[PDB]
Amino acid sequence: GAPCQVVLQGAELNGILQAFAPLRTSLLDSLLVMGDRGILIHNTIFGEQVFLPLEHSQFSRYRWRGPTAAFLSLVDQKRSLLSVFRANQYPDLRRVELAITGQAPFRTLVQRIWTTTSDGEAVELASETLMKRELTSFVVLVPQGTPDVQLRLTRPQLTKVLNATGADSATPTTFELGVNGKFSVFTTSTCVTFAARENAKTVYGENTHRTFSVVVDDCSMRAVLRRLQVGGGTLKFFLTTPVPSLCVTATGPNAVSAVFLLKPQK
Amino acid sequence: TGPTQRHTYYSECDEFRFIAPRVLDEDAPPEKRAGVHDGHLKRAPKVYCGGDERDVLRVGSGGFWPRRSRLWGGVDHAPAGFNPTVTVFHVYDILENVEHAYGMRAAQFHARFMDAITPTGTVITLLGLTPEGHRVAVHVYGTRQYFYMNKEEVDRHLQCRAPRDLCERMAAALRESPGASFRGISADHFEAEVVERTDVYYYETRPALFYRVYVRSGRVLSYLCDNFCPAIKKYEGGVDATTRFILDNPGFVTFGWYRLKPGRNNTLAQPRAPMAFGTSSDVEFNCTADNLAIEGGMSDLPAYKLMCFDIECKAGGEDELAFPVAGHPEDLVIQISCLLYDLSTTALEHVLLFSLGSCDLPESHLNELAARGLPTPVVLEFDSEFEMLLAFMTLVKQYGPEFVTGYNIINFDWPFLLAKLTDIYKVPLDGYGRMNGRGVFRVWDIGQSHFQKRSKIKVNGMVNIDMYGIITDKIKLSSYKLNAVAEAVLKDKKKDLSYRDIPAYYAAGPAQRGVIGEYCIQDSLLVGQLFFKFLPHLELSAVARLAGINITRTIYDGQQIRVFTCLLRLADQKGFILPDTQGRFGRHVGYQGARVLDPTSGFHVNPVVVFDFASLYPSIIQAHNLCFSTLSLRADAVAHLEAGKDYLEIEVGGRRLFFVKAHVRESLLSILLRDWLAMRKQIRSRIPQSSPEEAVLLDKQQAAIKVVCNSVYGFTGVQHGLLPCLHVAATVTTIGREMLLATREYVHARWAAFEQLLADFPEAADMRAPGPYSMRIIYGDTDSIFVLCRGLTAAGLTAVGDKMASHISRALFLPPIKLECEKTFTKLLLIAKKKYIGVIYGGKMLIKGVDLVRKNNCAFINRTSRALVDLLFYDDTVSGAAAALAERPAEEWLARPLPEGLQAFGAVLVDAHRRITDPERDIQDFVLTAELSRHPRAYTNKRLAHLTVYYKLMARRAQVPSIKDRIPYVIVAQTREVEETVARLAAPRKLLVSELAEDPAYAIAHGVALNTDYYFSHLLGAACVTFKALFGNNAKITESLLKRFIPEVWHPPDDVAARLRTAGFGAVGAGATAEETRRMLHRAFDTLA
DNA sequence: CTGACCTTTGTTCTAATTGAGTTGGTTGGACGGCTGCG
DNA sequence: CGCAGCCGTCCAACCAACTCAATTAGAAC
Ligand SMILES: Nc1ncnc2c1ncn2[C@H]1C[C@H](O)[C@@H](COP(=O)(O)OP(=O)(O)OP(=O)(O)O)O1
Ligand SMILES: [Mg+2]
Ligand SMILES: [Mg+2]
Repeated sequence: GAPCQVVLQGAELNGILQAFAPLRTSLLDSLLVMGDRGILIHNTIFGEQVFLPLEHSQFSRYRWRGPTAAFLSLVDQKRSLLSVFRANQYPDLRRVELAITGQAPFRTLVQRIWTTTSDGEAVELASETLMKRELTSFVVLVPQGTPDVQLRLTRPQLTKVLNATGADSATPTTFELGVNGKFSVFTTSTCVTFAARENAKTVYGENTHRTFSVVVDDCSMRAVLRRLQVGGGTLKFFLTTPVPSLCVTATGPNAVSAVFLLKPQK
Repeated sequence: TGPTQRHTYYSECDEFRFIAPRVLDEDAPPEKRAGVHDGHLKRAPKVYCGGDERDVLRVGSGGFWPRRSRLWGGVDHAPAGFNPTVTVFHVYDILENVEHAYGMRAAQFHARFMDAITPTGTVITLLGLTPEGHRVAVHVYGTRQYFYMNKEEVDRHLQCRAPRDLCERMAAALRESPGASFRGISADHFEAEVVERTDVYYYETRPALFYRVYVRSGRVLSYLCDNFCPAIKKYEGGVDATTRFILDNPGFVTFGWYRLKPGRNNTLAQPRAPMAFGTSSDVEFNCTADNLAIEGGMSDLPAYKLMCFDIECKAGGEDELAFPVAGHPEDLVIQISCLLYDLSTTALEHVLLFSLGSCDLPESHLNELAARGLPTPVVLEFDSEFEMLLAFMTLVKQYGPEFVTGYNIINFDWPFLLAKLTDIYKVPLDGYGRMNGRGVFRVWDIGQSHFQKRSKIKVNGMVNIDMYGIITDKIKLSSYKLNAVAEAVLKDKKKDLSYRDIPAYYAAGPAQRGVIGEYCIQDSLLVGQLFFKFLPHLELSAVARLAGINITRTIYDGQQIRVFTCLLRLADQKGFILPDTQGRFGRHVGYQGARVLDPTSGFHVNPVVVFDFASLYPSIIQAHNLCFSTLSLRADAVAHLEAGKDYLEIEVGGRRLFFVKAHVRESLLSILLRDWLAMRKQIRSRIPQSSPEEAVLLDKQQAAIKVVCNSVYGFTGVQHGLLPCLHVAATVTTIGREMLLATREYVHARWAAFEQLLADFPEAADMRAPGPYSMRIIYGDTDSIFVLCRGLTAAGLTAVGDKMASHISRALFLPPIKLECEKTFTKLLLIAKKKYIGVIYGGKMLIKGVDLVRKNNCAFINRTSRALVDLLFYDDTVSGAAAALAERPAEEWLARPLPEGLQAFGAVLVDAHRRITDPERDIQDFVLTAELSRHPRAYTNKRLAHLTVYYKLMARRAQVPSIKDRIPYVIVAQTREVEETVARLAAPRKLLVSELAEDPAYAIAHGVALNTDYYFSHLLGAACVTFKALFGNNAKITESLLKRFIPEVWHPPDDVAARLRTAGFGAVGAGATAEETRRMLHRAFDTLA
């Protein structure tokens, strides 16, 4: 019974919620994808890609079987299975469970929810039981490979780098890491700088050896990074591809990540 | 000298407007082939036929079409010594005209007739045929119209002192009219007598003295009613002279067999001399009503002739492919088909094709016609439009068809013809009916008028029956194009020719003009088959006889006039007169109607018995003696009668009303109903001996007579009608409401336990099914209740139901009220008020109210919905699973998989979602329709799909729909060209449904794509509203559960992929092997985290 | 001794569509308070 | 001890969803 089971007992639940609390009804509408390795949540925000990898490590019991499965988070296109992890959607939550059943396409997922009610006991939040069917086919496009460079922006200097970005669509913006490791992010109007090393000027870094400068045409970057309450985060760069990209992930053991397409401006 | 009155039709013509296509000049230059000639030409109009040539207006030996005409111009063409004896004749039509003695000096009329029209009088002309096939007109002298006014009132107001004074004061009023159109009117043009009568309106109304005033002209009567002494109430001033003739001579009829007889002092009918004939007839007679009697024995029709005709038109302007408009000189009638039938025999006798330009019918068409034993077509060839149209009208006059039919001839064919004949050529139409001049020949469109139910045609002696009218009343279809009707009713596919195709066929030469000819002939042959299936003239003449009105009014002039004329017959012979009270003329209802019980929605798998009252509202009028004449609004009126024994007292709309019982005074409405109820019985009496096709025809005739009986109730309910009485109407509905509730309470008291039922019906014992016994009303509308009979078997409930109905009826109500047991369901889906689907104990499926049987919806969604219904009702696995859903509250199914037996139900929806996307989709399956209910300007909400399509058609100069036509449309996908178009014409906007509507022909021609999202959401919509009843009537839950059947799919957009592929290989799921899938997910997590 | 034209059975009901108004929720910006650093 | 910056809280704005009303088609009776 239930060939696939995934469980979040209280010991592990807070491991998810600590990553999910910064999310404020921002990720509620998302695709799920499942295999042996855990859950991947995915959504587009203001026209740019966001991902949350929830590794099977973060779970108290886990089993996967057969091919990967994918599900949209909404039910009735109104309620959502991700709701459990939002703020105090429910005041208490002793555990939550995903179970997947059936075969090939047309597998059936149920999400089951239990709450402490004092009295030394927990009971089903039965009316809130969610039932969703695997989508028959999907394409999802997901990132790969080792990043070229990483910078570890703590919350204050993340905020400064973020505030220095432009707006609308006309205005330019560029990320830089030049020789001596200045991390001199700038626009034609505004400029900042941070001392990359492989006092409060410094950004701790990896693979900073490689030096570059690159513009971004993407609007709303900061809007996305606020919707997500980004409590600081590492920036890691992908530069070997014919179109480069910058991935921003929150600082922590598990994190939401957002991937921004850079210009192929060499 | 010539005839006593001038003939106004053309018998000679030396000069005319010549208009014809230049492409008929076969040896003209290519540059000269376009457009039309238009100029005057001085020669006699000609016709060509088979190498021979004749003048159109000549009568003699070698004619090209048949003739039933005696006179032509002033010449007589009967053989010498022609003089048939007339005894019996059949009348099909009646005319009213005014004759003046001075205009008739030279006609050798006997003195008795001259006295009746001195100085002027109305003459009533019976039109008909002898059993030897001679056309006859009998002119009846001596009928006068009249009205009444209260004597005391008239005396007070005018200070009159003798009847002669009132005649002098009326003559004064006429003389002093503005326009002075009554010169010469004198007191002797009027006669006034004092009589005793009673106003028909309430029981306590006393008889009084009235002047009855005879008038020699209806034009005079009209003026007096409108304008003379407006403070004084007038009675029966709206009754025409025909009605006076029919009602004052008991037994006389507007359709049927008469004979001539000696009259009051042994007077005899006088034969007219041919130069004194008023009409196109073989023989004419002058007589008075004393010289006529009805012939009871004779019932068969004589050898009347029916013409079935169709026209074809060619636009001639710069856009060859615009629809033709009759007011444009260059948009011409090019062909007319004309088929002549003997109505006594059903046989087709002639097939005539009129053709502008030469026309050679294809040999295949001729061989086909010969194989069916039909007459060989005669093709008549003309050089110009005028010559062809004159010829067609000449045929209509010289052959004189008593009946004329066609398909959509009232909206298109006759209007197009008459426009050309009136506006382009200046031909007077008043001589082209039966009369030789001064007769009616008109069409009335609906137009801007708020009132008119329909368009109408009147041609003075000619019964027009448009089969488009007939068919729309008898078969329910989304389209009424003739090919769709032919498929549905006659069961054969005609090929069809579009107006876009005709201009290219026409220009190609004689053979292709022959192809057009074949299409016209085939069309006319189909219309003939439809005519002789439905036989409308027999149904219409039966009603005409009973109502006392002529057959043309029976076709066109509504229900109220039928009821009014019947009431007038009875009123007169009881001493009542009917007030006119109609000197003038809100949007809401006048009174409370029927009670509909709140349905116990659900799927019911126990037997359900339906009880319904036979002829409810008529039976209430009869049972409780309801009438104008039996009503009182005062208690002092009934003070001398005994309560309950002599009168009903009833509260109706917050007033205490009283209706006297039949032993105190019979209801005129009660008596009126007897004939119509009898007529309906006589039809239904014939159903069980009739064939499977006859039975369907008889059922529709039956239902039309029911409409007349119910319109007697309706008549009383018409604010601003001919004789309103909202007290009577509201009483009927009140009593109906009481009876419905009484019937429910009876059933719930009498048979609560099986013991009680077995005590009333000992046969019940064999009928007991295993569970608990219950009998409970789960629904009912107006005059029927639905009793759920769990614990009893369907097999016996039919028999037991008849006995229950009898019992209830005899317990509760007064005859003629009869509750009947109509049918038993074995399964029933009560969806909502007026919406349910069920299976009758035989196996037959019945469907009421749901979109599956409404004409608006497309064939794709209908066929799919029918498939879902068939699974619920006839698949045991599905029916069982559907019955299981009721064991849980509806919302519990949101959190649980459904009973497994609903597999096939879900499979039908997934197939529909597949098929709807296929490129080989037939657009015709996606056509929606709505009626244009009114003139497009009269709509308040203007954002409607059918109105969108209406204006598009108008701007593209396509055929514009008529009012009351159904308009087909499809919903197109919003490609950006749509946003551009609609924004441009009006002034991320998601367009409304009404802005995506489009003509199906345009959408085909321009390869426009259908809106798959609209159609599939509308399909789920239909399913949802029909199956909410299986889930507690909750539409939101039903919608959600139905969506769980559908295959969901998700992808990134195309350009989004075109970017992302550059960096980040999305092999997740489809697009890679399961191995590559797990590989890429591993590849991704470990770098994204 | 001469002209004409308006018409015409009832009420009850569901559902789709369109348009307007209301309600709720979430996010973003500004201002104040508290803590840390000079 | 004073000033400046950062964080938290409250209020307003903006956008979407739902509700209600009126019109219309079209049926059932
Ligand atoms: N077209 C209508 N116009 C006016 N009233 C109508 C019409 N149809 C039905 N009604 C009213 C009056 C009817 O007496 C009543 C019940 O109708 P219904 O049962 O359909 O027919 P009926 O009882 O008059 O004849 P029968 O039951 O034999 O068919 O509803
Ligand atoms: Mg036609
Ligand atoms: Mg009935």
